[PDB]
Amino acid sequence: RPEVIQSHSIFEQGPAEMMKKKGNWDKTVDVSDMGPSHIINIKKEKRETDEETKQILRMLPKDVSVAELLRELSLTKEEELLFLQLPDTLPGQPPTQDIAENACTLADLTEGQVGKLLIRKSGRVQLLLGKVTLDVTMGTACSFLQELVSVGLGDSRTGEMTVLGHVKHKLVCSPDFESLLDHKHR
Amino acid sequence: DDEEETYRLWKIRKTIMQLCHDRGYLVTQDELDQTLEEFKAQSGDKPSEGRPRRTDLTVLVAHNDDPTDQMFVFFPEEPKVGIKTIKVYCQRMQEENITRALIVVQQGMTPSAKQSLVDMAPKYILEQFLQQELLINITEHELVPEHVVMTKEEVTELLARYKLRENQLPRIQAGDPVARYFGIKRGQVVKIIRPSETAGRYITYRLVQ
Amino acid sequence: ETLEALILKELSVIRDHAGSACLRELDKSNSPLTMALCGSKGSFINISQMIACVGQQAISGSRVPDGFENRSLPHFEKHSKLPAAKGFVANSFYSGLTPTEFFFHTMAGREGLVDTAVKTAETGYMQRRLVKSLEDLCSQYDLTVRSST
Amino acid sequence: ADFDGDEMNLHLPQTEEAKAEALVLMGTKANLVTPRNGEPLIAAIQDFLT
Amino acid sequence: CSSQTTSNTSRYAAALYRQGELHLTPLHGILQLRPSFSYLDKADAKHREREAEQARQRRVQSYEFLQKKHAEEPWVHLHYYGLRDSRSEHERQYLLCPGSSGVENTELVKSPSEYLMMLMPPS
Amino acid sequence: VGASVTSSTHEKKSRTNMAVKQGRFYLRHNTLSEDIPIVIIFKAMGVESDQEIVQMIGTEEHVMAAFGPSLEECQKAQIFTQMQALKYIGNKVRRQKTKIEEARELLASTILTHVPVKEFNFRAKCIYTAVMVRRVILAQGDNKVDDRDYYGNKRLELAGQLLSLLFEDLFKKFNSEMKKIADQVIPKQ
Amino acid sequence: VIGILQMICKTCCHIMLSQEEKKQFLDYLKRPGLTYLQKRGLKKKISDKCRKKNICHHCGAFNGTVKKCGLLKIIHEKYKTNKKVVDPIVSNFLQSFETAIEHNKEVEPLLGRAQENLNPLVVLNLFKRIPAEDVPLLLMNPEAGKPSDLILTRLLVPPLCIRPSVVNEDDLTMKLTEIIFLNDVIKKHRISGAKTQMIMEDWDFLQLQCALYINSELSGIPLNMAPKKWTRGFVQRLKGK
Amino acid sequence: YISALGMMTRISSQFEKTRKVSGPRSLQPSQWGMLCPSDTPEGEACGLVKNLALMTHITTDMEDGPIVKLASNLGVEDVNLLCGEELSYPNVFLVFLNGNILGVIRDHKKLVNTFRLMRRAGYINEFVSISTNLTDRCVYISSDGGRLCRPYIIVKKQKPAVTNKHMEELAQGYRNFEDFLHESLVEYLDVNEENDCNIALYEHTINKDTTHLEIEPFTLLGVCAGLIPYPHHNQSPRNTYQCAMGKQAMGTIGYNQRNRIDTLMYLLAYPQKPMVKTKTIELIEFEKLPAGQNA
Amino acid sequence: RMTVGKLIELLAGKAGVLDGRFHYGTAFGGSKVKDVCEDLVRHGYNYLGK
Amino acid sequence: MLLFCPGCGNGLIVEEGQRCHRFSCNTCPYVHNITRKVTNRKYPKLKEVDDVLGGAAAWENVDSTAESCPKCEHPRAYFMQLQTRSADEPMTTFYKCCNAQCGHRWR
Amino acid sequence: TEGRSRDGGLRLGEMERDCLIGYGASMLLLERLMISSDAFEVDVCGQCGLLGYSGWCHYCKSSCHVSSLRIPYACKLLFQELQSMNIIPRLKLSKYN
Amino acid sequence: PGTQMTLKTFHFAGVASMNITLGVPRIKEIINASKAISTPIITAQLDKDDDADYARLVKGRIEKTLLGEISEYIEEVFLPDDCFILVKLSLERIRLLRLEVNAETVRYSICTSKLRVKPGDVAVHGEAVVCVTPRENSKSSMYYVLQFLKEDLPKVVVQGIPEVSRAVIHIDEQSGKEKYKLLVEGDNLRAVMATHGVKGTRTTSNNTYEVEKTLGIEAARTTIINEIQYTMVNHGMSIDRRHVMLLSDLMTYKGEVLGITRFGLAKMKESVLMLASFEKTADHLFDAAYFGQKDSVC
Ligand SMILES: [Mg+2]
Ligand SMILES: [Zn+2]
Ligand SMILES: [Zn+2]
Ligand SMILES: [Zn+2]
Repeated sequence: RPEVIQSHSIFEQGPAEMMKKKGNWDKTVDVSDMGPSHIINIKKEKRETDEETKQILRMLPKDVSVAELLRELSLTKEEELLFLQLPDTLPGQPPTQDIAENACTLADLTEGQVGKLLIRKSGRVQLLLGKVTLDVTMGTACSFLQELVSVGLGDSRTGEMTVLGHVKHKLVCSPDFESLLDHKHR
Repeated sequence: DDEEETYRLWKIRKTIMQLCHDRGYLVTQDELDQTLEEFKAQSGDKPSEGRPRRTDLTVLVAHNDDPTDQMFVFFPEEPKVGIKTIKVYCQRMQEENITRALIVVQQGMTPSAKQSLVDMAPKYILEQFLQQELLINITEHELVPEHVVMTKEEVTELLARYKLRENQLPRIQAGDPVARYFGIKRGQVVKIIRPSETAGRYITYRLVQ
Repeated sequence: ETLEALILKELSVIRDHAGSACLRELDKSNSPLTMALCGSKGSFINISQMIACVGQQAISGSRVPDGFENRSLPHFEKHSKLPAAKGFVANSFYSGLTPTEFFFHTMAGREGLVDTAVKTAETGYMQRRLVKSLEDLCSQYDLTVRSST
Repeated sequence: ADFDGDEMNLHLPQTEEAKAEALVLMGTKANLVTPRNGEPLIAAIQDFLT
Repeated sequence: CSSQTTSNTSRYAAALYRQGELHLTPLHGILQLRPSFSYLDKADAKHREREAEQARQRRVQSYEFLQKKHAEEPWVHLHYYGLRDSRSEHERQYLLCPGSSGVENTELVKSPSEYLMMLMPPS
Repeated sequence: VGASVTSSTHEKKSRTNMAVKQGRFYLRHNTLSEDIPIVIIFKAMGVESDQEIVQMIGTEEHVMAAFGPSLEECQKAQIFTQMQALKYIGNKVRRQKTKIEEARELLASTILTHVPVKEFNFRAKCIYTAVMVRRVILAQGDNKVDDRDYYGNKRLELAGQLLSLLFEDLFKKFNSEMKKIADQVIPKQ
Repeated sequence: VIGILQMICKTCCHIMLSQEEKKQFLDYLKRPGLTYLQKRGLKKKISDKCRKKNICHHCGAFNGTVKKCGLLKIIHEKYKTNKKVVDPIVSNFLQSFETAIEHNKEVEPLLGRAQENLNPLVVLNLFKRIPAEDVPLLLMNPEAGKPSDLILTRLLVPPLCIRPSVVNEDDLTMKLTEIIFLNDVIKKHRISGAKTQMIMEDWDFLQLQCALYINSELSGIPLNMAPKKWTRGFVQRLKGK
Repeated sequence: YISALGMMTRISSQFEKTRKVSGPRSLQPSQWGMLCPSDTPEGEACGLVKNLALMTHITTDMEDGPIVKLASNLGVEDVNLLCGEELSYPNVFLVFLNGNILGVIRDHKKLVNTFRLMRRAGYINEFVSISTNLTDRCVYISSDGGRLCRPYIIVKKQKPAVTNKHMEELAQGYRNFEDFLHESLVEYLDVNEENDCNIALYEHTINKDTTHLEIEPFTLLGVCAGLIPYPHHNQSPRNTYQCAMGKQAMGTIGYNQRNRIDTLMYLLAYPQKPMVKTKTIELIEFEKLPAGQNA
Repeated sequence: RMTVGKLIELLAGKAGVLDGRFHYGTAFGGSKVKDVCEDLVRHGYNYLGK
Repeated sequence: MLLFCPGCGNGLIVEEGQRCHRFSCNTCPYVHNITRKVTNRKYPKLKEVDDVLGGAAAWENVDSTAESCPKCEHPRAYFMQLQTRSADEPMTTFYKCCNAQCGHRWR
Repeated sequence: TEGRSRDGGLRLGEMERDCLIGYGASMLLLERLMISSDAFEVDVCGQCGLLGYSGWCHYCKSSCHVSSLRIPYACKLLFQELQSMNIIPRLKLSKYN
Repeated sequence: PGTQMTLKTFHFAGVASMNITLGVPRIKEIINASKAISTPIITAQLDKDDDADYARLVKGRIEKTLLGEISEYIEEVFLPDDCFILVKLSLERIRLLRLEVNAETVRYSICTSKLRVKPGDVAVHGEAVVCVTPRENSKSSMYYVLQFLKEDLPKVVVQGIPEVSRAVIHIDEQSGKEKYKLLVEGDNLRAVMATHGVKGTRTTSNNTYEVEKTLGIEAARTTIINEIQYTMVNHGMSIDRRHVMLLSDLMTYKGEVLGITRFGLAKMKESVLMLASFEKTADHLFDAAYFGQKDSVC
């Protein structure tokens, strides 16, 4: 091992370093795309973060309920799948179900128009439902795959399964508590 | 580089030579005040100089009492001195017919030779110093009062004065850096002259164990 | 730290000058002044605190650390750094302290009591070891000093 | 001492040798100066200085 | 393999967007899927086989008891149809419930003063 | 640095820790023989997917950069299935089908007990442990140690709350003796 | 006791040294002004210089390391197998367990754990034969005593003047009473010719009580007979604030 | 008398002088208005034995039923419906109840506001506290008893909730304390919740932000320390020593003191009541059983 | 010791006795020395106690 | 930076067993050959280079310009600077003065 | 004794013991700590160097080599317990010239 | 005086930094003469103080400097045929540091305790970049060993003398003459004076053990006295020098420095009863009887 060393500190050529590098790592052999060596560009590995699954190329944004629904209506007009959550109990009451105060669930109502959604100035969003209104808020974001499916139990021995589409967004409902207290003081 | 190593070589030569003078061996004053440029004049640059030989010195003799008593100074090159090298040194010593010799190590020296370094012969003894230590002569350090060795008659008179038995005096360890500097053996005595807070001085004596 | 160094320097300047001013105003034949000058009881700090201004309270030689999240007490804004919030005191003992100054003052004061309590044991242990180690020696008639041996 | 309610011990030796020894080495008149550095301890205190 | 998330799925709803109108459907269940790893266990089992007045009952708390309980229920096999299949678009029609655009719903008669006391019953 | 929780409820007081002795994270509790690398516990609960672990802990560059080392040792080990991890913990069980179920039950009922679990669906317990790791890793960014003097973390007992326990104990003891006497007397006397 | 039994040859109860070395140490001990700290230093020196010798130069006997095999239990590692060539001594020793292996099947798996165990009778009857000239090398003042009195077989009892009528009686009185009680029962019960295992267990319990009669601070006792309260041993009343 | 009364409020400590750590002895700003600043025994116990302030409360265990039910509606999201990556965003917050995890929420601010509005109205027991923590992105809820409380006047839009009319009504005897609690005029806070407030010490210092207001600052000091006149004109140790020396004065014990037989009892022949008295002296009736003579 | 608390107590007491008033010494409050001084001078003692 | 299998979500290692190095899984036969280059490391760790050139070291790093003190301005404290911790971590500049019997060293 | 209900008498704690050494006095601390605290007398047999009683050495069955000596009681108690542990201090004495 | 200690503030020589042990803990640490102590300080004098020659740089030549920023970026170099590990140098910035490190010096530095990486395994392609080649060790080691090979930027083991740190401001008021000095935090006295270019003869340390080991007992006792007198004066009380002179004279008379501890006392003193009177009272007796020693009473 060499003991006598004379170091250097005069300004070196940065381009010389960059060219040394270039000659050391830029001698591409990517033309070796042989049979055992193809890679499907859709079949890469992935990042720890879904939002940036782009470590090698070929060579989430903030939003609000009013903006998303306005975008949905305006820039496109096809059909979308939405997943949403309601308050534990709906404002209605059981429809002649002979009742413990069982919660009025969506599953226990007849079909047809159930209400309206209203968007106000300043972008505030509410849901009109009978004599009351429920608040709506954009849920926690999602980045991993969610698939909507319908399971057909056509027979006790076997059935059928057909896909319907993927889910992109979530919505959260809420009671407007302060409105309830203002309507009914305590 | 090749300038710092030469500076080291000049410094170690200066300090070791000072120690030789202090122990009282033969030495020439003109070499005491040898300059670094003088060292370059008398010895070439580091790349042209050979460590294991160039500095070897044996001119000093005990002219103080016996000019015929030659002494030898060696400077190995390897970071850790090996058994074969000390065997070469000991055969060269036997050829020269001397009693003792000094060895300067760069970084260390092998454990088997560590063990051998105590039992070569009753008539022969060897003394090893680190390059790092020798770089500075402790005798000149501000925190080291002057030590002086004295003859047996002086200790006789001293022990007679205070009515003491020799084993009552304060001790000084054999491995003490100053004790190593003076190369004194067990059972000798050392005078110290502590520089007072004022013009006065206090004398105290220590025994080497 | 620079800001701390500046603030403490400025607060210290405040207390010195105010106290100075009071001693100029102070009349001869005053009692505290008389007791201070001859040194029987007091010091010029005490007559300054009673009359002019109680200085910056210090805990471990530093301003009072935050106790809640990013403040000393809820009565002050988050990350507040004005002198009053970090423990300075502006009222004298003659004119009385306010609730927040009084609390900070107590915080500083209790450290003295705690220190005196802690001192008890360690110092005695040191002394006991030391006198034990040294007790034997004596000064002989020869002017030497010798152990028992 | 501080006269705010402290207490103090008293001993009486039972020999003539010990009497003489306590008076000579330990007396007050022979202990005006502390051995740490030789300064006087037994001096006037508050309200005599004033 | 699938792992269930929650027992009650009433409060959740799936809705499909359409221009000027929204259609909602209750979910029968939400489930989460994972890649299976049991084949390593099968390999390990193959390697192993190649190598070679009762006390108060507490089985209610033992894992294999639940495994046995699940094992009682028979399997069913399902035919599959991907989203590319127009069968999916045929099934899609079921989402848009027919009816008049403006309907006065019979239910939801409770006024807000009531609504507070149903979702917050007396303590 | 390290983290711990005093998991205490009406039944018993228990306590779990974490260690960063080497840089890799280990889980440590008194009834096992020695501390165990954390990824093993995670797999044993049923989060075997490495992606699932790293997503659970976090996505930001420094957090998983620092977390990285705590799994290499595991892939040196052959712990690739829930069964393998559970067997390993079984071998490390200590006492004052042992190989399989005893470890499963011990995990489910004695580790972070205050977190409830019923059907062996450990998901709630996984999330909690993931929070516990993220706290300690990020705690090294700034030395904001939780001072134990903040009076928000103190609780005061009282006369009744004390005497409740003592009567509890005495009543249990009274019943157990009645039980003991009942067994001894009737069948033989 | 363990120091000395590690410095003694079991075959012939001699100190394992060469004559030149023996003379060298004897010269060291001759030196005048021997000091207590020097005694400690030379105790360490002799321990180090004699532990190196693995065979008895006087009779060629190979002896193993003696080690504390358990709490208040000592064993001699003479009959130890080694990773190197199997020693003839262990080769002849191990083969002697044939009858035990035949009768009981747990002997064979642990036939190699059989070593030379040491007990007060064996030890005492070994040191009673020690030549006198070895005693000074063992840092024993022969006027102070001899190795046989080092192992105890008889105990004093302190005079009443140091124990009050009420500590009801002092722990010492209770300790002495329980020791004698055990002594009487064990003698008559061994005269009854009972089982081996529990006779020696009584022996161990006796030894344990004697140990506690000196020192009350021992904490190695198993759980199932661990003491449940503090008691004052001699060291407790001599030491402490 | 002061000795017996003071003792009832004494607080011990489990640390029990094990060793020196320079820890609990120091006074901490988190005691503000819960424990007396001056009343701590001198000596080695300094800072390990403490006493309560004049106006304080201790809480007890609650139902835990309604609290989770309410939370389940305000948009708390269940953990087990989502994967692990969600904890990493800068906009979700973890909701804890009694140190047990409850769910993931977005827009925490709205949840806290509604919860506080709900508690004031009366649907959640007043001794339930909810506070936010920004650094770790969590919001805590607790219901276990044993923690400490204080009543503060509410402040909204730079005006106090309580008005002169109310004080006249209370003086006339129309209303009582519980009324102020129900009308959402005053509410209990704790150490964990007052970390997220801005108390106003007096009227003049109210500003845009302040949410609450102190009922009376002089209620910081405990019972024993109420005896000092002008306690805020003294150096601090001088206040501490008096607390630990008014426990020993010789006074009167009670009206049955003549019938009692007791191990040791000191009475004072001709006691007198003070001529400069605190208000606490009135509240604890001290001047009915005096302990000194005007020199 | 800086117990200005006691120097105020004595003045307030003195001014209270001379007209049957009890005074207050509340923490962070109490009668102000300013007003008490005027009440002394109404009775003829020096307005600062000495 | 970590790599994981699309097929099984587990960490990927790099190996060579053919003409070209590949990322591969140790649980499933997924493999991805690396025909090109990537530019992000794990930021490795070696300790502080303090005294490799201690004392009166090589003279090649002489420089012309230097600052001066505000007090005495004697001729001997020519500039130096140094670094704090790591590649993305900052640098720090200090000024130190050493004749005798003092302690001066500015930041 | 110690208490005030019982009789008392204060303690010469170890700090005072150093104080008395410090001045350089010698009879004072002897008096304070042996004459007036636990003064006591015993006898010993010079031949065997161990204590006996009443000028009769029970060990030696003789009365010739016996002698009397003054010694603090606590020290005597120390010799007994140490002998009780078989740690025999065989003390050696001579004329007091 | 230790009893009189009040633990006064603003003892940081007027800069609120350089936190060295002081007070009763400091006196304790001297008396115990522990071979290891907290917050050691060493000091040196070069030749001259102020502005523009021969003095400053040496400080950067010996204090803490991580490999760190000398590489502006650290990034991978994979290539289908193989991969290696490379480090860039910030040469322009190194001249800003003006420490004389360079590609060859670091190349010499590596292979020191670094998994026996051979010189051939490391190559220099330019003064700005150096690279190292992986290898398999087979001791829990494979081709993927890279992860453990990540041993280059802040912390594994390094070239130079370790156990050094940084010192800070200490101004003076006595401007009548120009006087300035270099402080060093660390516990290696021997090497720091062994450096080329330093007035070694006037270097000092506050580590009592270090001076003894390197200079001798006379140097040791002079440090003991200096430290006690210094510590005492800072706290404001006064002790005549003769008292400390005797303390150090006793502490350092047997040949080596001995702390006033149970171990030390047992070393110096011999009496069985005295030792049993102070500490470890329950152990010596059995030993003493074992040696059968006879003791005087003096
Ligand atoms: Mg007093
Ligand atoms: Zn033999
Ligand atoms: Zn895999
Ligand atoms: Zn006799």
